[PDB]
Amino acid sequence: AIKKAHIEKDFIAFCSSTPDNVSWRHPTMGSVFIGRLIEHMQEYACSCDVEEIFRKVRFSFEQPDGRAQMPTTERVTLTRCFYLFPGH
Amino acid sequence: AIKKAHIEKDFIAFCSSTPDNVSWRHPTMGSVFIGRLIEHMQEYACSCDVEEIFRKVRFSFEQPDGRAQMPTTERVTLTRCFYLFPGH
Amino acid sequence: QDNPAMPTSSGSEGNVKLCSLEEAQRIWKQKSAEIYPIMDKSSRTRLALIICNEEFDSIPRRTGAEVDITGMTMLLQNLGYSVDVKKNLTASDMTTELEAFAHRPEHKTSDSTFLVFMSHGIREGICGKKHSEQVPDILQLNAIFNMLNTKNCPSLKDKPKVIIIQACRGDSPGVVWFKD
Amino acid sequence: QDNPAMPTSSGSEGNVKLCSLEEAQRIWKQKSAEIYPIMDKSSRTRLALIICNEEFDSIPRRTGAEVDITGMTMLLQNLGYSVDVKKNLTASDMTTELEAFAHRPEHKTSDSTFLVFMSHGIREGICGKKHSEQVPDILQLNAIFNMLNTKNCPSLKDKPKVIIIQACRGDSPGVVWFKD
Ligand SMILES: *[C@@H](O)[C@H](CC(=O)O)NC(=O)[C@@H](C)n1c(=O)c(NC(=O)c2ccc(Nc3cnc4ccccc4n3)cc2)cn(C)c1=O
Ligand SMILES: *[C@@H](O)[C@H](CC(=O)O)NC(=O)[C@@H](C)n1c(=O)c(NC(=O)c2ccc(Nc3cnc4ccccc4n3)cc2)cn(C)c1=O
Repeated sequence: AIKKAHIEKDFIAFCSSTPDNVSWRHPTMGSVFIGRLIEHMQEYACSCDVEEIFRKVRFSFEQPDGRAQMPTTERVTLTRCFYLFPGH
Repeated sequence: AIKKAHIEKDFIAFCSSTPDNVSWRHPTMGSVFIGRLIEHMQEYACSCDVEEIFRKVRFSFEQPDGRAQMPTTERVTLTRCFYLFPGH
Repeated sequence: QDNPAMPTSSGSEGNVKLCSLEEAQRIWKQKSAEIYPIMDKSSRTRLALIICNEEFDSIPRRTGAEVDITGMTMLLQNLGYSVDVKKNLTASDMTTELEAFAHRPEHKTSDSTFLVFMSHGIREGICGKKHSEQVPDILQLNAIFNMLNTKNCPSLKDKPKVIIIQACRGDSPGVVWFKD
Repeated sequence: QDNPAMPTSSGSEGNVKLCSLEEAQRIWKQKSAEIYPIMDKSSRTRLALIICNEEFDSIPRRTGAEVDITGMTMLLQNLGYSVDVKKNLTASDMTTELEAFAHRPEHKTSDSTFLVFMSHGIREGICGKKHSEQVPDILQLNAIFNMLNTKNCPSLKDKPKVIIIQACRGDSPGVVWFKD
C-alpha cells in the first residue's frame, strides 16, 4: 500500500564560509577549507560522526590569522549519527 | 591592541519544518514542535549537547502520521559542544 | 533520605532532569577542550528572549500560542535564563526589540543566550502582526543572525546563541508517497 | 608481525585512519538505534559526485582547483565511494548532471552519498562557467536539495546525503575588530 514520507530528510550541507563572506584558495595548495576538511575526515572518520567532524573543522578555523573564514553547516535534517566506519 | 574576530560564529538555529513546508499547531495543546522540543530538553539537557538534543527531536518526527513536519537545524557555527549542565 | 521513585520537580529546574556532579565531571573529562565554558551559577546573569505573535491585523489568530509561551518561558527559566516575553509585534518592532536585547549589559556576565520566535510564517520569513499578501511584514532569519553576531552583539562573542523558530515555511504538506 | 610506528597508508583507504572492529562494535553498542545503517562492504555500490569549475568565460581561473579535485576524489574513494568528476559546467549543465546522478541505479544498493561543489560563488549561490554580473549563471543550494530529496531521488530515501560546498558567499572578509 502507499505510505507518506518526509519530502526532505537526511541531508547535511557544509559550506566553506558564513553568508556574505569569502573563502580562501591558494594557487598550488588548493582551497583552505577542502584541505582542512580532508585532514579532519582522515583523522576523525574512524571515531566521530560527520556532524562532529564538521564541528571540529569549524573549531580549527577559530583563531583568524589574516585569511578568516568560518565554515557553516546548513539545512540539517540528519535524524541519526552518520559514522563512516572506514575499513568496513 | 586590536585583534580580528569572526563576524558570525557560535550560532545554531532550529526551525519547526523544512523550507516550503508547514508546521503544526493545536488550539489548546500548542505547537507540536515546541511541545516536542520541551520534552526533549527536559529529558536530555542533563546528558546531551544541544546539537544532539536537536537531532533526537528530528528523529522523533520521522514516522509521519497525518501531520508531517521535519524540524531543521540551520546556519550552524557552534565550534564547541553546548552542554546546558542543568542544576549547575 | 529521599525516594528515587518520587522525582523532585519542585526546584528552580522544574521538570528538567538534573545533571549530577558525577555526570557533569564525566562530560568534562571526555572533551573539556571542546565544550562551551559555563559561568559561576551564583553570579552569572543569563538572558533569553521570547517573541510571540498570536493576534494579527489581517491573518487568523494563532490559538494555542499562550501554551507555547508558558512552556518555553518555564523551560528557559528551568535552564537558568531570565526571560523577556514580547508579544504581537510588527517586523520593525521585532528588530527594535532584538537590537535592545543585544544591548543588554547582562550578556557581559552571561555564558550563552536563547532567542525564541513563534508566529505565522511564509518561505521568506516570520510574519509580523501587520502582515498581509498586499503589504508584507516579514522578519528574515538573516536579520536575526546579523543583530546578534560578534559585531552587533559584542557581549556574546564566543558564546552559544540558540535560535528557535516555530513558524510555517510555506504552504506545502512536506510529504511524498512511496510504495510500502 | 606489523610495526605500529609504520602506519599502513597503502590500502584502498589510503591516509584515512581505520575504524578497528573493536571500535566499530563500541560505536554501535553506545547508540545503535540512532546510527545510519551501513550496507555490506562486499556488495554495496556507493556513489559520489564532484562538480568543479576552474575555467570560466568571463571571471578569473580558479588555479589550485585540480589540487582540490585530487584530494576530494581520493578521500571519497578512501571512504568507499565510486566518484564521478564533472568539470567546467554552466548552472544548467550542473542541474542536468545532478538529475542524472539522482537517476543512478547504484544508489538503490548504496547506504549514503556525498556531493561536492567547488566553484566561484556569490551570496545567491554557486557560479556556472558562463557567469557574469551582466548575465548571471547561478546554481542555488535550494536546487541541489530539491534534486536529491525523497521525491526526486527515491533511491536515497532514509540515507544520509552530505553536500560539501567550496565557494565564496559574497565579497566580505568576515571579520570585526575587538580590543584584545
Ligand atoms: C571564493 O570563491 C574564492 C575561493 C574559491 O575560488 O573557491 N576566494 C578568492 O578567490 C579570494 C578570497 N582570494 C583568495 O582566496 C586568495 N588567496 C590567498 O591570498 C591565499 C590563500 C591561501 C594561502 N595559504 C595556504 C596555506 N596552506 C594551505 C594548505 C592547504 C590548502 C590551502 C592553503 N593555503 C595563502 C594565500 C587571493 N585572492 C587575491 C583572492 O581574491
Ligand atoms: C504555520 O505557521 C502554522 C503553525 C503556527 O501557527 O505556528 N500552521 C498552521 O496553522 C496549519 C498547518 N494548520 C494547523 O497547524 C492545524 N493543526 C491541526 O490540524 C492539528 C495540530 C495538532 C494536533 N494534535 C496535537 C497532539 N498532541 C500535541 C501535543 C503537544 C503539542 C501539540 C499537539 N498537537 C491536531 C490537529 C490546522 N489547520 C487548519 C492549519 O491550517
